[PDB]
Amino acid sequence: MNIPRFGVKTDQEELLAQELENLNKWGLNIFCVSDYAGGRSLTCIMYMIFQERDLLKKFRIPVDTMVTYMLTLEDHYHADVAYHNSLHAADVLQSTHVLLATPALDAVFTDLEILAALFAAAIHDVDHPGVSNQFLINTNSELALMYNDESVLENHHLAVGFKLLQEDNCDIFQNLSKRQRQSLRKMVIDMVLATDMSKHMTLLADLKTMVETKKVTSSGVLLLDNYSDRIQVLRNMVHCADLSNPTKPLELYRQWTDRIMAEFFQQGDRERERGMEISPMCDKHTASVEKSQVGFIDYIVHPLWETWADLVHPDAQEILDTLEDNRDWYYSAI
Ligand SMILES: O=C(O)c1ccc(-c2cc3cccnc3c(-c3cccc([N+](=O)[O-])c3)n2)cc1
Ligand SMILES: [Mg+2]
Ligand SMILES: [Zn+2]
Repeated sequence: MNIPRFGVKTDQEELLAQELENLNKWGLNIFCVSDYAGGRSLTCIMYMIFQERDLLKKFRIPVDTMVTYMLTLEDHYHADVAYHNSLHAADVLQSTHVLLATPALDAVFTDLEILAALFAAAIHDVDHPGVSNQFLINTNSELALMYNDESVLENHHLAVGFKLLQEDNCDIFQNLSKRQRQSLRKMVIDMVLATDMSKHMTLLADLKTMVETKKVTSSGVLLLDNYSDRIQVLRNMVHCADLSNPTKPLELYRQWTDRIMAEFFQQGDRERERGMEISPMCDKHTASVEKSQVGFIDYIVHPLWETWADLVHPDAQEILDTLEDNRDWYYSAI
């Protein structure tokens, strides 16, 4: 097969090249990347991030195998879902790619731990049906039964992400050793399960505790001596990336917000149709986009990021400021 310059076919290679100069920046505009990448934002951004970090050479990942898996992974995100489609995956991946390069964590993680984190981010919402875990539980769906109503979607994302490695020429980990494959899998399972919003409060509580006894070197670089601390940082890193929409430039944040509300509202219309209790913020007849974001930032997003900023101080001060600015805008927009 053919491997394009930026991993995917494009009729606007120059505009795409232009946007990709921001690959390692929080400011990257994934929406434009998607437009130029013909909708293959995940395959493109992932291809570029792996080249950027020299991961193909580092783990002896055949390039055609990488692109085949990525195309397959992206193909398994639902285009008919407003928010949880491949664009969200590409964004969380790209965001994680940036957070991994934070000064406070320089030289902290191995290439394998880095590989695991990016893979986790890329597959964290694959095959998402566009409805919450509770909806699946309330409808007695096959998935909820399969996973005992516990982290239903998250368990499914993991099962799919790993299963797709078995389609023709899709095993990107074929050349890793057995111990590396098992370590990677353990870390990935840990990170994706941590994206289940019902674990948010506990996660944040444990993160604050960790920040309390935070260890640093002379340069100000975090000191993570044991696996426990490294994976805890990685769990929270992916979680933050998953909830980074409010920390991005207002122009992008607003687009992300319209997508999530559209997905929520459709779940609500369906719950109404089936005579089900309408989930929080899913009733378009009463829910407010602006009101919801202010609350979301006030009680979920700002507390999380404020703690993250604390952990890698002062690396995320700018991100925090933007979040507060966006909070101000939505509040005044009410
Ligand atoms: O169960 C899940 O897997 C899940 C649930 C909610 C969100 C989510 C994403 C947002 C992205 C951008 C702005 N808002 C998002 C919100 C959200 C929007 C308004 C209010 C709240 N909230 O928690 O109050 C949350 N929720 C993602 C995943
Ligand atoms: Mg999810
Ligand atoms: Zn997500």
